[PDB]
Amino acid sequence: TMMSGRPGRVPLQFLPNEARSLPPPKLTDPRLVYMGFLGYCSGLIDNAIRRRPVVSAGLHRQLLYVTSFVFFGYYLLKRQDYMYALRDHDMFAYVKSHPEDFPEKDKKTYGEILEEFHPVR
Amino acid sequence: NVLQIVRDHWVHILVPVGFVFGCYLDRRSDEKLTAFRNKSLLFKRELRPNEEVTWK
Amino acid sequence: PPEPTIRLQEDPDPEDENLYEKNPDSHGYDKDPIVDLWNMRVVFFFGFSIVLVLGSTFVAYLPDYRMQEWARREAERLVKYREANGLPLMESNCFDPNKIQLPEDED
Amino acid sequence: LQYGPLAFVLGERTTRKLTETSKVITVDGNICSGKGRLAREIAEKLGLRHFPEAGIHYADSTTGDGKPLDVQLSGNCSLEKFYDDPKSNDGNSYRLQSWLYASRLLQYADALEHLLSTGQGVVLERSIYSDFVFLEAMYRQGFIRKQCVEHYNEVKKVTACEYLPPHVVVYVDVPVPEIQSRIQKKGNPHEMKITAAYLQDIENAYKKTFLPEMSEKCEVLQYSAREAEDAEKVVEDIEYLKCDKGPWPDQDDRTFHRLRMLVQNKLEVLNYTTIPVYLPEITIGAHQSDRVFQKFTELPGRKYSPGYNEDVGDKWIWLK
Amino acid sequence: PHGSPDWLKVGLTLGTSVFLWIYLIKQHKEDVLEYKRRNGLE
Amino acid sequence: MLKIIIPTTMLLPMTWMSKHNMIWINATVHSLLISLISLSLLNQLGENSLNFSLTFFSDSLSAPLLVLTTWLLPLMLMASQSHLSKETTTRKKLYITMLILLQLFLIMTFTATELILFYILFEATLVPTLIIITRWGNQTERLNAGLYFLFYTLAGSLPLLVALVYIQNTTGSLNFLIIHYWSHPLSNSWSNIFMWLACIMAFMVKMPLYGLHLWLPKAHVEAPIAGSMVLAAVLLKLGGYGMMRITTILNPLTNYMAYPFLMLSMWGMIMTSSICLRQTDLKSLIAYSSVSHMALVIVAIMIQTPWSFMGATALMIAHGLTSSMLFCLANTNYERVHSRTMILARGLQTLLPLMATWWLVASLTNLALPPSINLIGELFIITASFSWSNITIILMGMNMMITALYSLYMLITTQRGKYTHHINNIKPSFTRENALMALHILPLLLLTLNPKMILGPLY
Amino acid sequence: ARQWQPDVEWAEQFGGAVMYPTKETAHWKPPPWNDVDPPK
Amino acid sequence: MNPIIYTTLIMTVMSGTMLVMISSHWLLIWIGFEMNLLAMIPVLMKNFNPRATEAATKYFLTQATASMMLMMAIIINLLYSGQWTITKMFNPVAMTMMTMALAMKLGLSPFHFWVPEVTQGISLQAGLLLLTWQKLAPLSVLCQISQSINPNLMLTMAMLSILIGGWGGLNQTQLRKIMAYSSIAHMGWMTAVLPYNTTMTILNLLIYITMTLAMFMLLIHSSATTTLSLSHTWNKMPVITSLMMVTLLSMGGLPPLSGFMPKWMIIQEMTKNESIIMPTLMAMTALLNLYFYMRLAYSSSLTMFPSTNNMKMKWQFEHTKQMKLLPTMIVLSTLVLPMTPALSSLN
Ligand SMILES: CCCCCCCCCCCCCCCCCC(=O)OC[C@H](COP(=O)([O-])OCC(O)COP(=O)([O-])OC[C@@H](COC(=O)CCCCCCCCCCCCCCCCC)OC(=O)CCCCCCCCCCCCCCCCC)OC(=O)CCCCCCCCCCCCCCCCC
Ligand SMILES: CCCCCCCCCCCCCCCCC[C@@H](O)O[C@H](CO[C@H](O)CCCCCCCCCCCCCCC)COP(=O)(O)OCC[N+](C)(C)C
Ligand SMILES: CCCCCCCCCCCCCCCCC[C@@H](O)O[C@H](CO[C@H](O)CCCCCCCCCCCCCCC)COP(=O)(O)OCC[N+](C)(C)C
Ligand SMILES: CCCCCCCCCCCCCCCCC[C@@H](O)O[C@H](CO[C@H](O)CCCCCCCCCCCCCCC)COP(=O)(O)OCC[N+](C)(C)C
Ligand SMILES: CCCCCCCC/C=C\CCCCCCCC(=O)O[C@H](COC(=O)CCCCCCC/C=C/CCCCCCCC)COP(=O)(O)OCCN
Ligand SMILES: Nc1ncnc2c1ncn2[C@@H]1O[C@H](COP(=O)(O)OP(=O)(O)O)[C@@H](O)[C@H]1O
Repeated sequence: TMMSGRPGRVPLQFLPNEARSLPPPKLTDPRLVYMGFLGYCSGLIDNAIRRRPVVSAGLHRQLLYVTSFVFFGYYLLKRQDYMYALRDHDMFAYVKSHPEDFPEKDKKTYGEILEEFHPVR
Repeated sequence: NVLQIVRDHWVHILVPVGFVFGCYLDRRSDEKLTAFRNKSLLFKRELRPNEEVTWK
Repeated sequence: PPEPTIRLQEDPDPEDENLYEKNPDSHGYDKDPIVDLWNMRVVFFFGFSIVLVLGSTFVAYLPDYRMQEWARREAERLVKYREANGLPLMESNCFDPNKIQLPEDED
Repeated sequence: LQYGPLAFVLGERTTRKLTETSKVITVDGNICSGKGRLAREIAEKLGLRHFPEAGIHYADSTTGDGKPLDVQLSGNCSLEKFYDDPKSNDGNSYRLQSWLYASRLLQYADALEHLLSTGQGVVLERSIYSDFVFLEAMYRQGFIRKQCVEHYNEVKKVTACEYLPPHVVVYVDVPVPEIQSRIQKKGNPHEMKITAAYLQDIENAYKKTFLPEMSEKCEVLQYSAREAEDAEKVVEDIEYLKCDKGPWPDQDDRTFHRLRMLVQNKLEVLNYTTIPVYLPEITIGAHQSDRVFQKFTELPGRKYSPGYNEDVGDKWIWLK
Repeated sequence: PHGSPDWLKVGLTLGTSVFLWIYLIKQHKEDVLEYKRRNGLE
Repeated sequence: MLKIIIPTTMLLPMTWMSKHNMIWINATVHSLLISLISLSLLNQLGENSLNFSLTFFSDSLSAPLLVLTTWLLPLMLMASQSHLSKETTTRKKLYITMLILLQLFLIMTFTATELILFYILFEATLVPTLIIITRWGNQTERLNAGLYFLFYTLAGSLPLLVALVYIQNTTGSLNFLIIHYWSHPLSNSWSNIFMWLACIMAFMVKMPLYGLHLWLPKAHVEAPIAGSMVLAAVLLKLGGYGMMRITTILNPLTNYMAYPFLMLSMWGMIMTSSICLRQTDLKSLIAYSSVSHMALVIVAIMIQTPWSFMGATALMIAHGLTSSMLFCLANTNYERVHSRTMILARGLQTLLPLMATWWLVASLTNLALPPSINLIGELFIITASFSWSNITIILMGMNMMITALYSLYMLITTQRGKYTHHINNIKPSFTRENALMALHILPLLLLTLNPKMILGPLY
Repeated sequence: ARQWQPDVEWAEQFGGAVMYPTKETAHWKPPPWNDVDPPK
Repeated sequence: MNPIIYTTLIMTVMSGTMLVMISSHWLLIWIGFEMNLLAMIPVLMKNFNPRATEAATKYFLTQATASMMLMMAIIINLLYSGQWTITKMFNPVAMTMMTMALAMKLGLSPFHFWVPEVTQGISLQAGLLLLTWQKLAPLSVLCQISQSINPNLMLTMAMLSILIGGWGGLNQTQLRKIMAYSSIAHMGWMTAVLPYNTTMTILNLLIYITMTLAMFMLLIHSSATTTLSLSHTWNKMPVITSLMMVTLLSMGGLPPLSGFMPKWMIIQEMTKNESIIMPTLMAMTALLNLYFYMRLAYSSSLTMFPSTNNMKMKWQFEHTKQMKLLPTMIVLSTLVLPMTPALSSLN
């Protein structure tokens, strides 16, 4: 799935207008919480490299780390959800438009399917 | 002494809190798997007069 | 050869320290007697008293979710029924043959 | 605004600070002499900044609080033991020499930083140049091994190849009989044991190698004990001569920016003082290194950065 | 060295964090409202 | 399953926010409480499983391993308290952090409804063990040992990953439930043979298989006591658990492909039991005994009959407990004598009688004395092998005889005879060591009362 | 009684120009501490 | 040099790369490459020594030969179709000329010989720039024409690069040469998935740039260019050595570290195309990179090497200059595996 040449794709939009028809991620999203945790880890490592009390050196700086990570993670999650939604939409449209390439299998019960049996001895 | 041993024993409360949070999260994840509640052929049950869901 | 035979500046290897020396009743946990005693107490209480006894009693009285007595009662009533009706106890077929469609060979 | 590329970009230039009076100068003299007095007198007369001769705990005076640390945490060497037993088995002589060379490198870096940042010149005692003479003495008396002198030469080359030598050097000439008489007159028991052969070897090194090599790239003022008493004549000699043969006139504003970046950030100054050459006199095992590093960390204002130490009394930690 | 907590930097850091959080809360609100209006939920 | 995972994660901030002299107490208490909480996973069903969510599920094969993993951490902390006394607070906190991370990865590995998630955690366990071995080991060989313990593992595990993704590209899923319900036979093909090998070799190397066991003696001998305990008790069982999970897609090709591994295990158990008879190091002898027991478990899994699987589960649990106890006894001797040579300190019964009793009971469980769960697993596997082929009885009985021989040789050499005269620093046993020994041994003799808890899902 | 730590001889394994020295590469020399060669 | 001139040259290098990235005309892509090469040389020669001059002249010779080959490919493509737009080539010979030119620019085997020597000659900051920013333009061009490449040639060069990097890193004591061989191996990993998925190529490029930035900034912070110099860092900055060990573990591809994300994904992608043998060999060869990363970790943080007495003085000083993005680089290079599906952002 290369979508670079997909028709009606504005070159440098992070989020197209149609992406606004999708539900935005909740602020309590586990992925957003992981982004905030990554920001907190970055703050702790920054304190450690500078030889400052790791947990309680700069609260403003750690807060800024967490906030920036959460902000970028929110927008990244929106874009990721939009791209997966496009993939599903295109897949379903292609299956719909090419019925001869996706014929329906005849529903068959196990009562009349002969599976070879291999004993364990 | 209160407000003094707290500053020395605050860490102890964390593990117990985690256990409660994990139980809450397990129930919350259970709430997302109710697509077949009271719908399985084995346990198709007619609800009691004062019942909403068979299980939570 | 004015070399010192001292290849580098190194601390001598320290001798091991006996916990019984500075403190009899040492319990082998810590060199601080108070922390030592409380470490012994917490290990003994939460290991032998809480987990080992209460957990063992909890495992002993676990409800029958494996359905051993349930299967026994089902088999008891099923055997009572088949013995009363003269049915040949267990059948050799696990599924009814009427609802299986074999492929005709015509060989 | 801590000095960096941006300060250079906007306004910060040091060519305008140079007012033909800077004249980084150094004084060389035999053990126990008037060089200290002469250096100070030159410093007050010329308006320069005097730098007392670097000791074992010179670095202790510039970091944390200026008070010196323990011998085990700072230097791991002593001059008194070197005087008492120069042929020691634990290699105190070369460890002392290496620590003193590193201290002189740090002090030269500090002096260059002051001169480049303020425009005010400095006066120094024995610098990174002429620090080798003692080394040569220790080799000729047999106090140290040869591998020590190759290691010292390697470190000295890699370090001193990046700084500007002093404008004019002032050497006070003192004969050995009178140097020993002055040593006996001081009353220091440990200096009593300096053999005349050591002093004579030290003297030979300055004249044979140090004087001609600084004569061809700098200006030299040979003085005796009598003529070093009157600093007016010495100051007049400094004023009359003009430095035009050294590398200093060839320096310009960007090279000065590079040198000012180098003299700051003392870790890069001392970077090659710990090259991984394993000489038994100076290499330290992992266990002793770990124990001593742990001891150093536990010092009051040494666990964290200078502004982040609660036990010293730094406040507002959680907002810095 | 010997320096005070730079209240300009502290104020700027707190302001950036607060502005980003307020912007994020607003953006989520109009995102939810736009999704509901587009999909005809409410 | 989060009600166990979250407290194990909270063990880390609690460890790092503790006082300098409270880390061991807090870690031990809260790890014991986590073990007690995890003990409630033992209430399993006769039906499918405890499917908590899309990510984690529990099974009566997974539950005993989870409980043993949670129980091992307090014992590891008690064993590590002694030799870490002279070390800084930050480094001790780092050591406890490595142990906690190992427990977390093992817990998530044993539930791991996804095969790729199982692989990721099953390989994530590698890092803490390597750091523990190569950082807090004593001898100079530890680095070399670490290298072995690394590359062997990856040499087996890299093909598996490829196979795994290949399966999902054909089947469409790697969820264990979907795999079990939608399983299909493997045709006798070269491609299928190599898929079988890629699926099996990764778990074979960590049992370890007899030919592939070189890393184990090094890694177990050069590791600290906590490292040896976790390596012998839980980390060796990852291969058995993975084989028990993955053999569902390998039928009927297992019938042909099992022969070389069956021969390797049946002969290597004899070889390693014989090696134990001539060993100058206690830790190496215990490591080779572990190799023999895991060879028996490999045979059981390869036979793939109900009695085989029950015996293999029981033997895995029993071996974990017994080997941890044996390593702890060896370390108690070592911390006094500092030599780790079996012949040096002799006649320790006359100086340490209670420790001699602990040695006797550990040797008895290693000897598979009935009605211990060690013998329950041994006998179930032996009966299954006898049904598989009546000639296996010769090899199995020879292994039993040699096992008894080397266990009693180990007991007699160290505890009986005359004390060494020049050794005068044998101090009385501490309460910590005796408590550690009891906390190893009472669970075994108490599990022999309720065997169905450790007999697996085919009970 | 004490954990082993690398000594000087262990460290000198990693001090050559390359690892795994050969007869041809024996005469190679490690680069200068500062990446400057004498102009000769 | 003058900071103004240095900033101008850095922006000229970035503008050349940008010119390559935003243009649709082959002449403008060639011009961007020329601009990048022209402004890159003084950066390599910022600190004057004979070794830096030798590195710069070798780099110039290689890049100029590659540029001439690339222009030859452009002109042949124009000859067989009067097109200037960067798209499918339309000529078999032209594509090969283009592929070899871009392989020479990237440093892929068998055109790898210049990378270790140039990296060793130049300083650490120059090496950071050379190994991070100088791969964007050739890889972007390769992504644009990926539908044209012969898979046989690209896959051969990718496997050769992986093998050469793995084998050549085993023999190194110098840190810059280790980084160069690591970069060669990572380029080999990147170019093996171009025929199938350019998104995986970009993901591998981003992860590799993050890890390389973290490792170079750690090496600059603890100013070491040899193994033995790095072995002294624990006696001053043990936390730096711990971070470096974790970063090295990530660079070796161990789960659950970030470095496992690319190879895994790449392997996964290559399996969707019925390619089984090649990913297997690639992973087995990456074990060599892991071996020499582990040797570095043993020498740096997992064991305590002997120190010297003068180190005590270094205990009294702290770094004046700091990298703001170093903690973020470390975290992004070690702990982003849970965020793998975000690769749908077409990064
Ligand atoms: C699975 C996911 C879940 C788990 C996540 C795991 C990762 C999470 C954290 C990630 C990174 C964050 C922290 C890193 C910054 C470094 C900090 C540090 O150095 O430690 C010192 C610092 C304490 O020391 P200090 O007195 O402040 O200053 C002294 C110096 O800092 C230090 O003194 P020194 O420098 O003089 O001592 C020297 C020492 C110092 O050097 C170090 O220790 C550096 C630390 C290692 C670097 C980590 C690399 C980046 C992280 C990636 C980890 C990969 C994980 C994947 C699995 C593979 C495992 C490797 O270096 C050595 O000894 C070298 C030899 C050691 C052996 C080889 C090293 C092994 C490295 C593997 C470590 C992996 C786990 C680290 C756990 C966190 C460590 C604090 O530790 C801390 O306090 C920070 C811990 C975290 C704070 C938690 C606060 C939350 C608690 C309250 C809120 C409750 C939350 C729940 C809410 C509900 C409540 C109601
Ligand atoms: C010192 C000298 C001796 C003095 C003491 C004398 C007294 C000795 C008596 C004790 C031993 C004699 C054996 C007699 C056993 C009596 C109790 C037994 O019958 O109860 C067992 C019950 O106990 C449990 O089955 C076994 C305990 C489970 C052990 C769990 C381990 C604890 C957790 C520790 C961490 C885990 C580490 C290992 C990981 C795998 C079996 O009962 P069961 O017929 O079946 O059903 C229970 C009752 N029902 C019918 C209502 C259901
Ligand atoms: C070293 C420590 C232990 C490590 C692990 C050891 C375990 C690995 C053992 C591998 C298991 C078996 C591998 C192949 C089994 C196939 C059956 C074969 O042995 O029998 C004959 C196979 O014939 C020959 O073997 C053909 C191959 C000959 C080349 C093989 C090399 C022989 C020795 C190599 C062993 C080296 C192993 C280690 C490699 C690094 C039957 O021939 P045929 O009925 O017609 O074809 C059956 C296969 N079909 C049906 C799919 C077509
Ligand atoms: C290892 C961590 C790497 C993190 C990367 C750096 C993070 C800081 C970046 C700062 C913000 C970047 C956003 C840029 C703003 C506008 C974006 C716009 O210009 O580009 C769009 C697209 O932007 C990027 O594609 C999105 C970048 C997001 C990268 C994150 C995915 C990394 C994989 C998951 C690892 C976990 C990382 C998350 C933790 C921080 C449209 O691109 P388009 O012109 O149409 O086609 C070019 C690309 N093609 C050729 C492949 C088709
Ligand atoms: C302890 C160190 C052990 C090292 C690893 C040991 C395990 C070796 C197992 C093989 C490794 C790779 C196997 C591939 C992974 C499974 C993928 C698969 O099954 O797909 C096969 C692909 O099969 C292969 O490609 C196998 C090629 C193997 C090449 C590498 C050989 C490695 C050494 C071979 C001799 C030793 C084999 C057993 C060694 C056991 C360990 C000692 C069929 O797919 P298709 O071809 O697409 O469909 C058929 C129609 N075209
Ligand atoms: N590089 C060095 N090597 C050995 N000793 C040195 C070195 N530098 C200074 N010293 C010692 O410092 C001491 C004081 O120096 P000096 O100027 O001779 O005496 P004073 O301080 O009274 O003027 C002397 O005893 C000298 O030996």
